[PDB]
Amino acid sequence: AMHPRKDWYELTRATNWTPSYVTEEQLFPERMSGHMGIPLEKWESYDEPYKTSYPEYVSIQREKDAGAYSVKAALERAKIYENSDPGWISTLKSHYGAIAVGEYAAVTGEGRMARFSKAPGNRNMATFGMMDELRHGQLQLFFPHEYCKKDRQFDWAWRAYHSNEWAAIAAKHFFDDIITGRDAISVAIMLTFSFETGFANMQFLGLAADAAEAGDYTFANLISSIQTDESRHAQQGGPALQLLIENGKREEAQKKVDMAIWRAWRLFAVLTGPVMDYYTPLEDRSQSFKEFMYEWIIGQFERSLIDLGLDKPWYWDLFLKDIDELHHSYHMGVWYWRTTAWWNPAAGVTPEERDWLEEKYPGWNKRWGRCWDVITENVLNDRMDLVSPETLPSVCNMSQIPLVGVPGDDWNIEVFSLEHNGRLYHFGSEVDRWVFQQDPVQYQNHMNIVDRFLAGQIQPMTLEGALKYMGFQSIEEMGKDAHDFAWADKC
Amino acid sequence: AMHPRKDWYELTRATNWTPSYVTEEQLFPERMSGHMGIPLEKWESYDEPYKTSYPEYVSIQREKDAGAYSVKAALERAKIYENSDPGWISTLKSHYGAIAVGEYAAVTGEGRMARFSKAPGNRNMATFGMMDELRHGQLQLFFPHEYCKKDRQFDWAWRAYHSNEWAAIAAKHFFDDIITGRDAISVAIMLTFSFETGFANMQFLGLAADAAEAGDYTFANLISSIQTDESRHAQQGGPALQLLIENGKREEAQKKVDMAIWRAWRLFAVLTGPVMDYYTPLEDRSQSFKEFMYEWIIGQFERSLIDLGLDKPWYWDLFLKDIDELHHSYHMGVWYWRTTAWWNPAAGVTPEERDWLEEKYPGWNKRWGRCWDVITENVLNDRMDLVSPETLPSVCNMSQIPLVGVPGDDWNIEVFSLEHNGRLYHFGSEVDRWVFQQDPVQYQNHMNIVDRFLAGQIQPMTLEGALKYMGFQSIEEMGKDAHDFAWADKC
Amino acid sequence: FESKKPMRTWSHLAEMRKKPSEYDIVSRKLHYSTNNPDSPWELSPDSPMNLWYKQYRNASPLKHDNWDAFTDPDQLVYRTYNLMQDGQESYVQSLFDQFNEREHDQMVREGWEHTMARCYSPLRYLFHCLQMSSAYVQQMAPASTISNCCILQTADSLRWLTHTAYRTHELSLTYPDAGLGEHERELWEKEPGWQGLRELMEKQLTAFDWGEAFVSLNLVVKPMIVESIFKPLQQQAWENNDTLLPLLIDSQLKDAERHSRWSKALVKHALENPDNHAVIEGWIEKWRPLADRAAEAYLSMLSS
Amino acid sequence: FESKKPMRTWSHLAEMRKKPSEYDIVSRKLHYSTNNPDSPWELSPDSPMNLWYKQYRNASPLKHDNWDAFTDPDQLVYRTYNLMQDGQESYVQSLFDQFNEREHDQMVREGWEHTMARCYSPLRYLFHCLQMSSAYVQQMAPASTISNCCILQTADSLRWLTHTAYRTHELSLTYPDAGLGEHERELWEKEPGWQGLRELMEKQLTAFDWGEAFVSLNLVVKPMIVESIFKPLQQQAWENNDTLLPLLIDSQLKDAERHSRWSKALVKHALENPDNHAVIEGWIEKWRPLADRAAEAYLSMLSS
Amino acid sequence: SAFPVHAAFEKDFLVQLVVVDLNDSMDQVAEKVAYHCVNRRVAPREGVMRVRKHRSTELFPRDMTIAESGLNPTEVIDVVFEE
Amino acid sequence: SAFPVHAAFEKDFLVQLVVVDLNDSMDQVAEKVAYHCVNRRVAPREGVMRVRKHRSTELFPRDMTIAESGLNPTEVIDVVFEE
Amino acid sequence: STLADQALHNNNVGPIIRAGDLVEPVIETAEIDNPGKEITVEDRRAYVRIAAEGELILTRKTLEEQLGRPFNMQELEINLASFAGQIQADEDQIRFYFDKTM
Amino acid sequence: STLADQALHNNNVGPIIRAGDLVEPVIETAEIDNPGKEITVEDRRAYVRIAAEGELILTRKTLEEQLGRPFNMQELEINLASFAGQIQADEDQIRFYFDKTM
Ligand SMILES: [Cl-]
Ligand SMILES: [Cl-]
Ligand SMILES: [Fe+3]
Ligand SMILES: [Fe+3]
Ligand SMILES: [Fe+3]
Ligand SMILES: [Fe+3]
Repeated sequence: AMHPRKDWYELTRATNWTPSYVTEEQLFPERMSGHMGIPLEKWESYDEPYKTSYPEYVSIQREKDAGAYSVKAALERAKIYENSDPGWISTLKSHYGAIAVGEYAAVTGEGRMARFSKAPGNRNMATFGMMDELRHGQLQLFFPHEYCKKDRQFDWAWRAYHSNEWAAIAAKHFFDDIITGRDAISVAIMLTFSFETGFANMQFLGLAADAAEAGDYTFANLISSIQTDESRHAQQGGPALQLLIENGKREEAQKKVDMAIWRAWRLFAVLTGPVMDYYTPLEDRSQSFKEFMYEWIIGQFERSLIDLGLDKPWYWDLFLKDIDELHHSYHMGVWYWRTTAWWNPAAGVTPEERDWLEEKYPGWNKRWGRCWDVITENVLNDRMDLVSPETLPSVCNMSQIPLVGVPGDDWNIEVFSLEHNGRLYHFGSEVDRWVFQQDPVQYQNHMNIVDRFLAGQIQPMTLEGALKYMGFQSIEEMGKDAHDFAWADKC
Repeated sequence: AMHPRKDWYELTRATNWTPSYVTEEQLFPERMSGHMGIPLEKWESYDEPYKTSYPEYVSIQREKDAGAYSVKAALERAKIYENSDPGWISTLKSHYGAIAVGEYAAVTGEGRMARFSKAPGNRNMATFGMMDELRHGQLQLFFPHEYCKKDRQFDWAWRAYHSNEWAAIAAKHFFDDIITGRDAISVAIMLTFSFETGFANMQFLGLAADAAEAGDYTFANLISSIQTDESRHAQQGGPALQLLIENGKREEAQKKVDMAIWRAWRLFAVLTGPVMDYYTPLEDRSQSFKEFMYEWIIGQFERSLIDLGLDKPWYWDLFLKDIDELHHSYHMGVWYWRTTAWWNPAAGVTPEERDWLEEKYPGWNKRWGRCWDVITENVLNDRMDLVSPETLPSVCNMSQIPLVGVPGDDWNIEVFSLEHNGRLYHFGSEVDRWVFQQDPVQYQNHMNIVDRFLAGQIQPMTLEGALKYMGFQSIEEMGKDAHDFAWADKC
Repeated sequence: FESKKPMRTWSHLAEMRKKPSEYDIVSRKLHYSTNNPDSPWELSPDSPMNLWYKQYRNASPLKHDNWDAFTDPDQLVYRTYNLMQDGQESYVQSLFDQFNEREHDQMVREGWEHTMARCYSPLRYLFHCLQMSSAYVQQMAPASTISNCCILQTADSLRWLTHTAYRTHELSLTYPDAGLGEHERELWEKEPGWQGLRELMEKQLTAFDWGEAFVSLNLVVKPMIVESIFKPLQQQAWENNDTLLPLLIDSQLKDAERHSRWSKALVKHALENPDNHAVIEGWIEKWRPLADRAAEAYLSMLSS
Repeated sequence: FESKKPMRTWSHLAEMRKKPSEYDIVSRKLHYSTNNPDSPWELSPDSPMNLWYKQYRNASPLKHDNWDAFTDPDQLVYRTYNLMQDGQESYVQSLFDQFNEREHDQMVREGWEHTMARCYSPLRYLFHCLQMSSAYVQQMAPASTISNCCILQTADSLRWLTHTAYRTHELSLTYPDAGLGEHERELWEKEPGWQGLRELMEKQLTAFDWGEAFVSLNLVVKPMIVESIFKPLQQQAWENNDTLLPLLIDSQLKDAERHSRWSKALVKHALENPDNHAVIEGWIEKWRPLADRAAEAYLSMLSS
Repeated sequence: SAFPVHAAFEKDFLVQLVVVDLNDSMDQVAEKVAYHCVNRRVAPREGVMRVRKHRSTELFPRDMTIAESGLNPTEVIDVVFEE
Repeated sequence: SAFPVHAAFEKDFLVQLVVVDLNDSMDQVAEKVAYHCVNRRVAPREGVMRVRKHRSTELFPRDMTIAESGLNPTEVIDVVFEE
Repeated sequence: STLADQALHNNNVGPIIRAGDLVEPVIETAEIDNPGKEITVEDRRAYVRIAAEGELILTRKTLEEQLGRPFNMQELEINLASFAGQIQADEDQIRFYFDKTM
Repeated sequence: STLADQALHNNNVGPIIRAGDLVEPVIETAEIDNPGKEITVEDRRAYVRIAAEGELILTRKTLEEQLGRPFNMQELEINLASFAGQIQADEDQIRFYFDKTM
């Protein structure tokens, strides 16, 4: 006979002891552990609500991968690369580039907890977390690898994080701030309550809906399998948060979660926003970006945070306005500066698409539509010099993404600036400035790509010099219009 | 350490012994064993060239099914049922109906060998054969079962072999003659060298090519996985055939293989021929039926039989002419008598299709095209009474399929009749008559469905009475034109 | 013809109150050869195989009006059998690997290699006879749910045969002068301790009625093998410092118990017809003496 | 910008003469944090974690110009690790099931439950320390191929912890008055035979240089556990009629040998740089006395 | 009374069961067969329809009855046009 | 000499780096910014382009130079049309 | 805003099941095991969002019945891509729930 | 006929590999392990027909190299949907071959 997990589980996490040959603070230094002075014994009440154990883990994960790889093998010849819309192919290129090696970095956030958390159940769940993120990094390298032979842009599934390309710096600044650059308990509440139960659901399930509509079942099946692991290891957050609140650290926990949500928001507005509302073919848009935000981030995620005892973030109303506006401008920035991307952005502004945009975002045509009108008329008249840039956008010193606002008939743009230690910084929101001021030692001597350009680090100091600095190795690798401007024929 | 299969394999088949308490002929009665008087000791040289062993079998087959079922699960929502052409859906309905419970019957042909073959390696390979055919029957029931809720015609995946529907009788007469109705050594050479290395490749790999073109990867992936098992257990044939030739039974072996190939040919001409050249959408026809026949049956299968020591069958030239002609008439019969089928035949005679038919079969339009001209003009003029039959086709007393010939400008039809024991039989070829005369006790008192109709067994003696006799349980179950005659708009 | 809507499952299952299981969907009511009493198979009604089936299936004294309603108590399908047995067989193959690393066979009591050569390695003939016999009950049984249990039992018999082949070879590498892998046929044919078993199986293999075949195989022969061969070998292995054979036999006994479970469920189903009690008991009494003699002769060889 | 055609694999692999393997594709050159010496992470260059990495990775005395070229000799990836370990772990869980059916624990020599409570069940603390420690080497190592070996070793440490937890609970069901599952923390904290090991691990867990952490853990602590804990427990189990513990430990030793194999390959790679011989030997000599003392104290407790 | 034959009509693709009458003339037999073929799968044409034993050379006289002909029930006939 | 500013042009969607010259007039600054915006993403229009500190109310005089203005390198300006 | 307030002030809990063989069995299980609750289903093709107000239980026994094959509770993680609510999970069932009423 | 005679009078042998991850590795293995032979490939999407004249060998070692992961010979049956020629198969290789020359 076998004995049921409930009867031996407590022994698997009965692993705290009172150190004697080194001190408690030597074994769990605050800078790596983040215990905020809470004594060891208090962490023993930590109770992960989504458990697993070693024999079940290896059996269950063996099955998850057998399915994911079988589906991929059975569909190699479904012609996705060949029959897919190029906007869809660009969605794959930007996802794998922005995510694969960041997943592998996430192994280190889980490892930080496995070694430095004072809660024994957190150290074990984070051990499975390490394994899960290894899975995620390896799957999201293996899957795009077959397309290296089709298109050098797929090299960026591996290369992006090794580059200084601007969107890669935005991803790394986010990942390194929330996952690899902080103590264990900060990872436990920041990573789980920004990406893992929040925006991961946009990029791995909202996008899976669009992938299924687009007939790309290898990808939909992959990313939804990945999210099944997330939904287990993210449940390390709740008990950590509860323990902080119980031990008088509510203020600190709220601030960390508020900071992480906003940081994740800005990165996924540039990644996921243009994918959902422009690159994905119109017929395949299951919901708009805003509708998916209201389902996943407002309806599910934020409601869960309130249930666990946090308040709505202070910037709630700013955030709601941003969901209506920000990604439309980020899309326009990525498209106009497409040569700086490793994917080929789709403009997404044929008349039928603009009708959908107007339905999903009333007022769109009198705002962003004004800019696209200029662009469209230039393409129709073959004034292509006017559809490519000759300078750089100004970039946020927090999110590392261009400073934008609402264009057109009720133009409104605001940069939130800050002098600090003799330097002038610029941010794209009140919140981004607020994040900096919470922890300047984390950020203060970081230089964004435009800071580097102005400081002589990018030679020659030209657009072409910046592209070379960004790590492009051939003309083919730089972004172009997904459809080679064939869309203007519909205009 | 583990010891390699080559070093212990011989002990797994060292299982012949000299009986003492019953006689050799009592233990292996000729009527069940088919040893043709060849003494036990001679069968010990039987050496299966595609081996497996129990631990490898269960591990390898666990993996095969995990893939097949994962693919099915990942694609439930690919809209095949919903977005597929109805000719394609009819292909699924006729395949599962004609095959699933016949696969389960094949367990009994393998069991016949597992118990009654004198060759020890054949008894073990046939044990894996039993397991493989169980797999095949269970997969091809489980896969169509989800579509029962869409369409009562999918009930026939289970029901067909329990009916007296005419195509089900054709399938059962073939299966029961070649697989369940004969001694072990007859199964060893008849089943392996007609269906398993021959026509199975048409229905399970040629059709998989068309399924993949049609975007039905659940089905393509399923049937090609099934054929991987066939390609192993069919290799029980070669050593049996070799042993017969070595022991002076070449004549008998050649006759059995010649008989089985022709029987399989007639059944797969009615199943597979209309699927490949008419039901499958034109854009999805990887090759024509004849091209697939020349690849699989002539180029691969028949060449293998010559290599193993047999001659081309005596009816070679008749067979080659049949490949150009027979299935065009069988298609026309199944379509005109569609109400007697459990699937909805597609006519497949839009102008673009007729151009392809003319390219693949020069002269088609002056032959079958003449009949389709009449039919097409009746549909265009809404004379629909003239597109449904009011009598039964005459049916072969061997294949159980309508008696056909070449219509139109060089009309040629021949029925090969035979008086035997006071009864008049009719056959659709010289070969079918020859098969009967080889073994009349196998066939002589069988009555085909038209024999039964004329003998008072089908009441009332009308088309509607015959349909009820055929086991239709609702109006929805009877075949109709796949496209509700929408094709005539292209005419 | 009336109009009818689609059904959620096969027409033969659509009256079930429960949702049909994987087992129900893929296992039930598949033998079309029982539909027409005068023509099992779609051939001349007096074809040789039709006459065989009319004599040895349809005319069996063991009778039931709904054999198809029989249910494997384990509800195994091909998919779940291979999952289960890949687990068990992986476990056995891992035992073989580790016990070989430890040189287990070198440490058995003096002479045990001779007992294994005489009493264990010829079991490959016995187990193959169970394989042949189970395949016969498969092909004759009057319901696909019964035949499926038999297919899986045929495969388990070959599992046991293959264990025996592997271990016979492996033992011969440590003990090359005991006839291991060399004399088993002669022992099966000529050694007295095997002759009860060989007579039992040669006669059982020629019992062609499906019901008699089932009862003789599964209610008489196979329970005897458990009580008088498997368990006594475990006991002898314990006395002789063979710690592998008891673990191997415990895995084979899980299969044997499973065969007993489905058999007993078939007997329970059969006994809904009061006439079947006498028919089953009659066959048990007919075959028990041959099985008892086989057991006694084997046990006298094992203890000699 | 020149024009270049697509490559058959990643740009960093495209000069390989061999076709890249699954292992190469998914494992190699993934730590972007080693690219910029003054900014491991994409933050202020003097952020706290950047300072940690510059001190304890970049500044380690163990140096190589191409740590990324290190190759796991087993070439394991997540997929093949779970295949391998589902096999081994299924096998162990099947042993647990069968030995429990046989009431193994009832038949151990008188008093063995007390030896297990003192010397075996507190191993869950030791194994968790190996888990924590391996996770530290993972997060600090200067190449993703090195870190991957460490992730898998962290998971194996938790495998061993979980075996120990399961067996501690199970043994307590037969022997409820030995403190099993109740006193292990106090033994780990206060029993002399555990104090050498506890001192060793508390100090090893505070060795933050990546190279020192690796050498102390994998070249000193873990080989000591093999020679002085695992193997002596197998021997004591043999003397005390515990036939389960030697089989369980043999499975754990397969993992331990694998940890040794990759470690030794890393040492071989390191030694391409002649300066590393002195650095590795220095750390081995620094940590060996604490490891020797830990072994002696444990062994005196085990034999008492 | 009912007399079943199997009939092959010129330019059609198959043989069908057609039930004729013992006292039908060959003309009447031809018309009963034509009903199931002409304007269904065979183009109508001018000319005289004739009946023969399958693949025979000799035609039955038009006014000959099926009883007079010596045909047996379920034998195969062709219906063809006078050349 | 080179003087980098970050500039937001009226009705555009972003702030861009524009390198102007220390002795450029506000008129010249406006034209250098317009080059990267007008007829690219912003419709041309009649009117006078004016420069201000970002979100400021006060406009710099048209003939004022960047040296005279008190702006520092990398400060944010808006370029807007006289109301 | 009104739209956002309404979206946030929900008490919906329950599983998000990825496309595959667990979708219909989980919907059915949710209905059977929560007979006092209205079960809502939003089908997004790649996943299905299944919810009830306040609490939604899935028992292993019912799910095994509805799936039609042997099933352990832990296996649900193969197809549980996300969930609304807090979770409590054991060998017998999974409970999705909220502590607060919004 | 001429077309049929030519089709029958071939000496092509080799594997038919079903769509999946073994297609390219088997093509490559066939080329490497039969360096004196022209390897022909017919791609029918659901399967690929790979052939050489008279004999075609696939060794386990080469196939493992080309597949890029650990591989046993028996596993090829997961993807070996058919083959031309006679077969001889062992733990080290599979040989497709003909005895006769047609
Ligand atoms: Cl472009
Ligand atoms: Cl119709
Ligand atoms: Fe992840
Ligand atoms: Fe994660
Ligand atoms: Fe089959
Ligand atoms: Fe078969």
